[PDB]
Amino acid sequence: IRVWFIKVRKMKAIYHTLNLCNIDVTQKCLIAEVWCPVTDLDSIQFALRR
Amino acid sequence: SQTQGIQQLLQAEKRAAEKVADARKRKARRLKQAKEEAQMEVEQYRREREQEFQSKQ
Repeated sequence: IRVWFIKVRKMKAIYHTLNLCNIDVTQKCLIAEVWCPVTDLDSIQFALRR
Repeated sequence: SQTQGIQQLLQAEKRAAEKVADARKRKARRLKQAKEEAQMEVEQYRREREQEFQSKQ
């Protein structure tokens, strides 16, 4: 039950994050206007590679 | 990036809309085109069977 909980709740958070987005009128991509630290950007793009 | 969204959007919109209209009118013309071609081919076959009937005579 506990791992079921952790999976379900992190899934909830993921979907909430998707809810905070911008759906284009036709384009299937989402355009964000967000923040980002500068010093760790290499690890951020590494996570994008992940 | 803001400029691009309207370029590609306009391209896709025009393409899809004119394709739908093109298919509609293509069927609309094919209606009578098939009708008249079939009529002419039938009449030719009629004369052919007249000639066959002359041979049978």
